[PDB]
Amino acid sequence: MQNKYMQPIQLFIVFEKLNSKMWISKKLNSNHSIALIPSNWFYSINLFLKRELLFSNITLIENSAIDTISYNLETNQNDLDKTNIENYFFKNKMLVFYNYYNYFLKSKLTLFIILNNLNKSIDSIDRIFANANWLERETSEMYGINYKWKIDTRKLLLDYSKIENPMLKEFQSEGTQDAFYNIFENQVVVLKNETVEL
Amino acid sequence: ESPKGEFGVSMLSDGSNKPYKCKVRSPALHHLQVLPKIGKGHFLADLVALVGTVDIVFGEIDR
Amino acid sequence: LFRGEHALRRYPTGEERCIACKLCQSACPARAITIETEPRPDGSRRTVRYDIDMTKCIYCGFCQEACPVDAIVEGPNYEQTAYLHEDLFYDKYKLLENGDKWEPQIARNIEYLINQPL
Amino acid sequence: GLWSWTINQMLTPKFWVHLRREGFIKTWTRGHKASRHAHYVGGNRTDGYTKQVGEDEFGNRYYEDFDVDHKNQRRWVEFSDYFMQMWSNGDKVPVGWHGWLSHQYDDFPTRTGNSAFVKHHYLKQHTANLSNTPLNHVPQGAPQNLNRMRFITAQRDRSRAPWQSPKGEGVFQGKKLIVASNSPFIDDMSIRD
Amino acid sequence: MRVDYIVTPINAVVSWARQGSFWPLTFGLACCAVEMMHATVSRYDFDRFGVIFRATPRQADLILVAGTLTNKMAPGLRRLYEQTLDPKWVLSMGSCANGGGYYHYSYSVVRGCNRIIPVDIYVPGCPPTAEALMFGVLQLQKSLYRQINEGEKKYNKKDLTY
Amino acid sequence: LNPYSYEALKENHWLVSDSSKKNSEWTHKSNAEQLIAKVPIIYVDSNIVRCIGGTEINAGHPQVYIQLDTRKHGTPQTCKYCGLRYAKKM
Amino acid sequence: SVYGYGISRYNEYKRAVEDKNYGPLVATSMNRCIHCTRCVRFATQIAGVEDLGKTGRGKAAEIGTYVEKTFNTELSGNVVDVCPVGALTNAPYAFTSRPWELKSFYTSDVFDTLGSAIQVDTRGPEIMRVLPRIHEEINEEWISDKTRHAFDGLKRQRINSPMKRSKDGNYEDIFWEEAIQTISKKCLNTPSDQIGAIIGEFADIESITALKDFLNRLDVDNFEVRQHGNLKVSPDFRANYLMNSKITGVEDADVLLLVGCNPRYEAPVLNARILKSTRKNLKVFNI
Amino acid sequence: GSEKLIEDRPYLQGMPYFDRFDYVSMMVQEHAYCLGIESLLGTTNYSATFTQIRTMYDELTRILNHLLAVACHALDVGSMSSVFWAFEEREKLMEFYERVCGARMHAAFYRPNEVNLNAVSSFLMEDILEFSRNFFTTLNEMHNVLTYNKIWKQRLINIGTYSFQTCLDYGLTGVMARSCGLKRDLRLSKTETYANYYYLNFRSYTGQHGDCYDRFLIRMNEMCESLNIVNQSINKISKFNNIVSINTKKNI
Amino acid sequence: RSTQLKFYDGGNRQSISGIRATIFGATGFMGPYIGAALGYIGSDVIFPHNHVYAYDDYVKELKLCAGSGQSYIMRHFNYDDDNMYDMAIKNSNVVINLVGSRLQNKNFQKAAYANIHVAKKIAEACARNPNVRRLIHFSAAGADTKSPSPDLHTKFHGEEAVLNAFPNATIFRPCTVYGMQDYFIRHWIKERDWWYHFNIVTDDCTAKRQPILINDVAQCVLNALKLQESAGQIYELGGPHVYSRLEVFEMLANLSGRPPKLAHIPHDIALKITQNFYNWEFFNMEKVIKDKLDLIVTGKHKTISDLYVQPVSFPQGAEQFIDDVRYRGVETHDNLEK
Amino acid sequence: ALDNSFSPENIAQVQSSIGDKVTNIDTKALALNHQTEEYHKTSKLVYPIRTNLVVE
Amino acid sequence: INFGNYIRERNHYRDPGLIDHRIQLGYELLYEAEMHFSQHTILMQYLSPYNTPLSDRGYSYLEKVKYGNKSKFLQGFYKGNKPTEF
Ligand SMILES: NC(=O)C1=CN([C@@H]2O[C@H](COP(=O)(O)OP(=O)(O)OC[C@H]3O[C@@H](n4cnc5c(N)ncnc54)[C@H](OP(=O)(O)O)[C@@H]3O)[C@@H](O)[C@H]2O)C=CC1
Ligand code: SF4
Ligand code: SF4
Ligand code: SF4
Ligand code: SF4
Ligand code: SF4
Ligand SMILES: [Zn+2]
Ligand SMILES: [Zn+2]
Repeated sequence: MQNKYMQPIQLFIVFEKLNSKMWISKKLNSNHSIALIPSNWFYSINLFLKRELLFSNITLIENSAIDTISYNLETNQNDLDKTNIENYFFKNKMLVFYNYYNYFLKSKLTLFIILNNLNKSIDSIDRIFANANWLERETSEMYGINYKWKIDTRKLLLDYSKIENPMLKEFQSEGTQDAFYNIFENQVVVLKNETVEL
Repeated sequence: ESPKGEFGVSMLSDGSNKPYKCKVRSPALHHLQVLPKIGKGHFLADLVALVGTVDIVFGEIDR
Repeated sequence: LFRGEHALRRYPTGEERCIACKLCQSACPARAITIETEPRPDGSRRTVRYDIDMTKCIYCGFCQEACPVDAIVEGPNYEQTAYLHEDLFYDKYKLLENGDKWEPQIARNIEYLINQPL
Repeated sequence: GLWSWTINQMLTPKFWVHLRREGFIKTWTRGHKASRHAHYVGGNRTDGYTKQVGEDEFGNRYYEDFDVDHKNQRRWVEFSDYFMQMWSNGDKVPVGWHGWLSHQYDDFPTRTGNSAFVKHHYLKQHTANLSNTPLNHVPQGAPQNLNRMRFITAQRDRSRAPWQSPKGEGVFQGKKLIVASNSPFIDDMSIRD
Repeated sequence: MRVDYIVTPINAVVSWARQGSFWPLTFGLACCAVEMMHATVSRYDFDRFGVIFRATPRQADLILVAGTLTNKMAPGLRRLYEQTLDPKWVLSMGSCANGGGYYHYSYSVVRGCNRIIPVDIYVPGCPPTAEALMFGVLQLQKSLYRQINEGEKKYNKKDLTY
Repeated sequence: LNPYSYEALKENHWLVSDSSKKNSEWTHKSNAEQLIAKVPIIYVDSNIVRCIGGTEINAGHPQVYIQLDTRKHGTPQTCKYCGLRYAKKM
Repeated sequence: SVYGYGISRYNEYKRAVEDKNYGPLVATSMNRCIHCTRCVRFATQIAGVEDLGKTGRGKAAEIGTYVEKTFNTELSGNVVDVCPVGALTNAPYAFTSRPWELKSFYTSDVFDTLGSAIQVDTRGPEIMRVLPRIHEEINEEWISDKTRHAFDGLKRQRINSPMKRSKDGNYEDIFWEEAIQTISKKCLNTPSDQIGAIIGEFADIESITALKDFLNRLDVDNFEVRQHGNLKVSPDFRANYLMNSKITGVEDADVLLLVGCNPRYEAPVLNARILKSTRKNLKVFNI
Repeated sequence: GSEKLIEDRPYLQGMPYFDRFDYVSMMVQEHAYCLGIESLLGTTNYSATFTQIRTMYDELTRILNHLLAVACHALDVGSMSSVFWAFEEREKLMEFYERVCGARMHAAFYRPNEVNLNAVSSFLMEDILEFSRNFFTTLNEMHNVLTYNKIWKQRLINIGTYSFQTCLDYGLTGVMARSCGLKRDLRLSKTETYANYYYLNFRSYTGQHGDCYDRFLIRMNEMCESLNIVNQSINKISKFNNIVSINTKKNI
Repeated sequence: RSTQLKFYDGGNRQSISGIRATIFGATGFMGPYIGAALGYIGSDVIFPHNHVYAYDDYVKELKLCAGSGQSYIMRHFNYDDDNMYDMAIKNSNVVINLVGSRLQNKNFQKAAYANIHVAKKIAEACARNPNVRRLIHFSAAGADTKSPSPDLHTKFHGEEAVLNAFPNATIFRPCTVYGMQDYFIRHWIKERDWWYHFNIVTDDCTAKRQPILINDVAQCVLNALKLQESAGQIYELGGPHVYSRLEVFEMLANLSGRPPKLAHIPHDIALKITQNFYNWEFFNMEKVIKDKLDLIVTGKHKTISDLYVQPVSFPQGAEQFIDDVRYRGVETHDNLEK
Repeated sequence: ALDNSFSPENIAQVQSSIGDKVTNIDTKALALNHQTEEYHKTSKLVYPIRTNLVVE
Repeated sequence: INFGNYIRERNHYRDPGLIDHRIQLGYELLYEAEMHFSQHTILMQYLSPYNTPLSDRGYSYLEKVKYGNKSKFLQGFYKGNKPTEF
C-alpha cells in the first residue's frame, strides 16, 4: 500500500516440497512479510537464503520463542477465522521465530517454526549467521530449546550452578531460591525463598 | 533508530490488559558479540579503546 | 513537577483527602503500596493501613497521577537519606507528618499545575 | 578560619559599609556562614553588599545576587550554625525557602503581610533529617518499638483471634466449666418482655 | 586516666584526616552509576570535600553500591567488601541496592545488598539525584567524624573518661 | 446510651459508635475525625447542594450533589468525599 | 468503556436521592440507581416478599420501600448481586477490598445440609467474601444469608494450640507430644466398655473414618453417650435416611407434605425452589 | 528478568522497564514501546506528532547519548578532562527532562495515546535554542583536543577495521553500520520512518574506512545534525509572520 | 514460672520461628555465631552493646544475623542502669548472656564487673519480667573459686549469682572454642607470623585442652532451647578428645606443614613482665596464667552428649582454617595450578 | 474550603471555624466574588533586571 | 557417590534428546566448577550427602533419640509445616 511490495515467493519456488503460508499486516511495517516454515527444512532454507542472489545481502535481526501451550484469547473470541496466524498458536507446544532484513529488496522477513516434540529439538543456524550464537544461546536457556549442531551451547545470561527455564509459563517470576550470606561458612549460599505478596 | 542502533520490540498480545510476550531487540548485544571478532590480535589498550568505540550499555544487553 | 519524597495531604479543614480507593495501589509498577481499609466509626471510608516501601519505589509518580483527590503526592524533598533499612518503611504516621510539614510548598506547586490547563 | 575577608576583599567600600552598619562579628562570620568563593563574601559587587531577600525560622539568611559569573549561583543561604567545616548540610532549609532556593518559583515566605503560601492550623514545623538520632522513624512492629506487641497482636487478630481460655479457679457443674459470655452484643430477645 | 589526656585530642586529628580524604571505590552497576558519575563532575565537586575515586579496594575507604545486585554478582560483592582495608564504610545508593527495587519480584536479583554485606547508610531514590548523593556522602562523613568519640566512657569525679 | 444497643446501631449505619472519637488515632492512625467534627453544619437555602471540596475544579474532589429534601425535615447530610455536613435552612 | 462514546457533554445539576436504611446486611447509595427494576423483580419473584417497589413519576421516582422498613429476609444479600450498580452493596463487605486484589476458590457450604456451591474470595491469609455459584441442581444461583456472611465466625474464638485443664479449671498450653501421650495412656488404661465418642455437626468423611477405625481397633462400637436426641434411623440402606427424590423433586411432585419441617429456616434456597414450583401447580400441606 | 516482569504487569506498568533498558538514552526506549502498543491498537499519536515533542526529545537524548559515549571513550583512551565538559552540557538536557516530567533520567514521559500538553511551554524552547547555541561552542572545545591530535589518530586509526560483509554477518546497525559504509537510517527510510522525521531536512554520514576514527567523527557530526533537527522542529512550531499596518508597512 | 518455649525451626531467614531473643556481649567471637543460629530460622534478635569504636566490624556485622525488621542493635548501653536492662528484654522470651572478662583485661575489679555485676543485672531483669522463659548464661569450663586466674574465679561467682537470681537459667561452660576469628588458631598463626622463628611458650605445655568448634556451640544452644529439661542445669561443652598443649602444637604443625619451634621463657619472668607492663590481645597475664591450667570436662555436671550433639574431632575440624598458611615446599607441577 | 456558589456568610463561618486568620474575607468583599469566574492573580517582573544593594 | 546418587535420581529418563541436553548442561557446570567461575558454597550442593552430616562440623541427633521408632508421618506431625505464631 502506497509502496512497492512483493512476496518472497521464490523461496517456495526453489523448495518445491513445502507448503506456502504467508501474511502481511498493517500492525507491521508495509515491507514486512511473515511466513510459516517446517522445522525439518530450516537449515537448508537458511543455506539458500545466505547465498542466493537478492537474498545474499541479508542480516539476521532477531530470534526468540513463544510458549503457546497457555495461549488463550481473552476478548473477542468470536472474531477468529481460519486465516488468522494466531490460529496456529493452539495445541502447539512451542513456537520459534526469526526476523531478517534484506538490503537489496529492502524487506523484513519473519519465519515461524512450530515445535511439537516434547524435547524441543531444532537445528541451529549459527554456522550460517554469526548473529545466531548469542541469540540462540539465550533462547535455549530461557525456553529449554535444544539446539542441534550449535557452535556454543553454554549458558549466556543465567546464574552459575543452576538449571532452569524462567521464561516458561509454569515458572513463577520470583524463582525458587534466594541468595544470602552465611555466617557459619563466611560465604554466600542459596536457600529456598519466602517472599512477600501484594 | 536509537543512538546505539536499531532498537526493536516484538510483542504478541492475547486480548487482555497484559502482554502475552514482549521481546526486546537491542543492538548493544550484537555489538558486544562482534567485539571479539574485531579485537583479536590487538593489544590490551586497543581492546579498551574498542570497548569504548562500541557504545554498549549492559542494562540493554542483559535486561 | 519534581518527584521527591511521598506525602499524604489534608483538606483545609484537616480532613484526610484519601478515601481508600486503592487506585494508587494498583497503579504502582513496583508494588510498593499496601493499603487496608475499614469503615471509620463516623461512617467515612478511610485506610487503617497505608504504607509504602521506599526501597521498592521507583519514584515514577504513577500513584500521584492516579489519585483522584490529590491525596498522595511526591514532594520536593530529596534529603531523605536513612541509616537503617527500617527507616525507609513508611507508614501512615510518616506520610501524614510529611504532608503536614511540606504542605505550603506542595500547595503552591499544585496550584500552579492546576492553573496551567485553565 | 583566618582571613574570612581577604586583604584584597577588604579596603572595598562594601566591606567598610558592612562593618560600619552590621559590626565586626557579624561581618567577619559572613565568610564562615557561607564558603562559596573568596571574592563572593557579602556579594560579588564592590560598591555595596547584597541585601538579604529574607530570613528563616532558624536564623538562616537568604540572599540573591544577579552579578555572579555563572547563572546557577544567583541565590544562596548563610546558616546560623557554622561550627565546623563540613557541618551544615542541605536538610536545614525549610519548606518555602527550599523551593525558592531550588529556583522552583520566585516566591519566598514572609513573616507578616500578604503571603504566597498557605498557613493552615494543622501545619507542623520543618525538621531536619532525624536519622541516626533517638527520634528516627520506627515501624510499629519493629524490635526497636517497645509497644510492638499491640501492633502484632492486632494484625494476628484481624483474621485469627484466639479463644481466651479460662484461668485460675473456676465454677464447675459436673465437668462443664462455667464462665460469663464474652459477647459485647445484647441478647435482647431474652430481656425484651 | 592520664592516657586520655593524650588520646582524646589526638582522636580528633585522626577523625578529621579520615573525614578530609574519604576515597570511595570506583565501582558502578546500572544507572545509579551514571548518576554517581554526574555527582563526581564539576557541577557537584566531591573533590571539594576531599572525595576522590580509587580503582582498587586496597586503597579505598568507602564502598558505594550503586546499582542492581544479581545472584551472579553477590559472591563478587562479598569478596570486594572483604578485600577493602579497614576501617571501611558502605553506602547503599538507589532502590535496587537498598531493597529489591523495581526488580524485587524477580528470580535473579538479590532483595537488597544488606543481605550480603553490612550497610552504613541508604540513599533512597531511583536514581537519587546528585544533590541527594552528595547529601548522603556528607552525612556519612559527619557521622564517621563523630563516630570515634560518642561518649561511651564514663566520667569519674575528676571529669576524666576511662 | 449503649453503643451496642439496637437504637445506637440503627442510627449509626449499623456500626459501633465512638462519641469520644479518640479510637481513630490508633485504628486509623490520625486525628481527622476530631478535626472534621470541629466543623459546624452549613445551612443551604435550596433543596440540593453541590460539593467539590474547594474553590475550583481539580482542587478538591469530583462534583457531587447532595439532597437536602429529607423524609425528616432538616436532617443534615454528609459529603462522602469530604466530611462537611449540610442541612436545608429551616 | 467498550460501547459508549467515551466523553460527556451534560453540564447541569444531577438529581440527588436520600439514602434509605435496609438493615445491617444491605447498604444503600441510591444516587447510583438506574431504575432497572432487577431488585423489585427479584424480591417479588424469587424471595417471595412484597416490600420493594417504585414510587413516584418521571425523573424524581425512587426505588425502594415507601416507609422506613428493613429488608429483613433470608436470601436478602442476594439482591446485592442482582443490582448492577453500587446502589445496593454488601454492608459487611464495605470498603474493605477491591476486585483485582482477590483470589477465588470453588467449594461447598456446610452451614446447611444443602451443599451450596460457593466461591470464596481471599486476600493473603484473610478470607474476604463468599459468593454463590451456578449448579442448577443445588441452590440454582442463590445462597442464604448464613452461608454468605457467617464465615467471619472463623476469625475469632479460635483454638490455636493443644491445651490441658487442671482440677481447679486452669487451662495451660502444651505440646502435641504431651497431649497425645496423655490420651494414649488413657486409652491403654481405660476398659473397652468405658470408652465413648460424640460425632460433631461439622465432621467430614475422613475424620469419621479415622475415628471409627481407631475405636474399632480399641474394640469400641459405641459412638454416642447422649441419652436423648438420637436419630432413630437404621444405616442399613442408603434410602433409609436420604432425600430419595433429590432437591429437584419439588419440581416433579404435585403434592408435598411437610412433617415437622420448616424449609424457610432449614433450607432457604430449597424454600425458594418450592415457591417457584407452587407457582406452577404444587400443593403444600403441613403437619 | 525484565521481560518476565513486563509479561506479569499491565501495559503501562512495564513501560518504565524500558527506561532501564539503555539508561543512557531513555525516551527512545519509551518511544519504541509506545509505537508497538499503538501498532497493536491500530492508531497513531496525533497529539505528539503535531507538537513535535517526540522528534525533539529523541534528538535531545541522541545528543545526550553521543556526549556520554564520546567522553567515556576519550577517558578510556587517556584524555581525562573531556569527560568534565560533556557531563556539564548533558546536565542542561537533564534539566530539560526535569522541566517536562520531574525526573532527570527515567522520564516515563511517552504514553501510548496521551500527551501531557500542559507540560510543554514556550519558555522551554527558547532555553533549548540557547543550549544549542552554546553546545556548538562546547563541541568545538572537545573538537580541538581530539580530532587533529597525533596521539588520538595513532590510537584510533585502522583499529577495529571491518567491511560490510562482517557488518551484515554480525547484525551491526546504527553508527557502526554507517561506518562500515552501509546507508541505513530508519528515520530516512520510506516504509520505516516515524514521528515527523520523513518531512524534515537533515544529513546522515557514512564512513569509508570502517574504523574507530570514522565512528568518532560520525558521532560528532550526528550531534551537530541533532542540533539542526531540533532547530527545525522549533521552527515548525513557531509563528514568525505578524500583522502589519495597512499604511507604512509597520508591525502591530 | 513457665519454662515452655514453643517455636518453629523448619523455616528460613524470612520465616517466623516464634523466638524473640536478646543477646548480651555479642561484640566478641561467640556473638555473630549465636545470633546467626537464632536469626537464621526467623527469630528477632536484639544486640545491646557499648563498643569503643562504633565503626568496627564487630558491631556492623551483627546486623547480618537476621533480616531487615528482625535484627536490632541497641547502642550506648549503660550496663549500670536498671531501666535499660528492662528495656532490652521487654519483649524477649529468650535471653543469652555472652558478657565476660576480655583477654586483655588484667584488673580484678573490671573482671568482677564483667563476670558478676553484669550477669547479676541481667538475671535480675529476667526475674522481674514474667515473659522470659529461658536464659542461657555462658561460663568457663575451668571456672573455680580458687583459680589463680581472676577470670575463672569471677566466672564461678557469676554462676552462683545467676543461679541465685534466676533459678531457671542454663549455664554453659565451653572448654575452648576455635574458628575463623578465635584466640586459639588465629593467635597461633599470628604469633608464628610475627615471631617468624618460634612460638613463645612459658611452661612445659602439659596443660590439657578439649577444643570444640564454634559451629557446635550454636547447635548446643539450639538443642538446649529445644529441651525443656535443661532449664536449671549446668553443661560443660568440649570436644571428643583431650590433648595437652604440646600435642595441640604438634597437631597444628602437622596439619599445615610448618615445622614447630617452641622457645621457652621461665614462668616468673613472663608473669612479672605481664604484671608490670601494658597488656593487649597478644601480650597479657591471662595467657601466662591459663597456660598452666586444665580446661577440660571434669564430669561433675552434664556434658555435650546430654544435649544430643556429636562434636567434630579437632584434627578434622581445624584443617580448613589453616589452608592459606600451608607450608609451600616441594610440590608437583600440577599443584602450580590453583 | 468553599467555592463562590456558597453564600458569603457560610464561607466566613467555615473559615472562622477552621481558624483561618490569613486571607481575611468580608461579606462585602465575598459578595462581589460570589458567582464569578476570574483568572488567578498575577504579578510583574519589571525591567531593568539588577541586584538590590545596600550602601550608605 | 553423592553425584552418583544425583544421576541415579535421574535414571528414569527415556528421551535421548533430553539426555543430550542434560549432558551439555553437566559439562558446562563441571567446566564452571573447575575454573573458579562458581562459589564453593554454591557448587557443593551437588556433592553434599543426602542423609548424612558433613564431615567438617558436628551434628545434632536430638530428633533421632526422641522420635526413635516413630514412623515418618509421626515425625512430620510433631514438627509442623508452618509457623505457629501466625
Ligand atoms: N571463646 C572461648 O574460648 C571461650 C569463651 N568463654 C566465655 O564465653 C563468653 C563469650 O565468649 P567470647 O565472645 O569469645 O569472648 P570475648 O572476650 O571475645 O567477648 C566478651 C564480650 O563481653 C563484653 N564485655 C567485656 N567486658 C565488659 C564490661 N566490663 N562491660 C560490658 N561488656 C563487657 C565485650 O564487649 P566490649 O569489650 O566491646 O565492651 C564482648 O562483647 C565470655 O564470657 C568468655 O569468657 C568460655 C569458654 C571458652
Ligand atoms: S490513590 Fe489516592 S484516594 Fe486512592 S487509595 Fe490511594 S491515596 Fe487513597
Ligand atoms: S512513585 Fe511510582 S513506584 Fe513509587 S509508590 Fe508511586 S506508583 Fe509506586
Ligand atoms: S535504584 Fe533505579 S535508577 Fe538506581 S541504579 Fe537501580 S534501576 Fe537505576
Ligand atoms: S438493582 Fe439497583 S439500579 Fe436496579 S432497581 Fe435496584 S437499587 Fe435500582
Ligand atoms: S463503579 Fe459503577 S455504580 Fe459505582 S459509581 Fe462507578 S460506574 Fe456507577
Ligand atoms: Zn465534599
Ligand atoms: Zn571469692
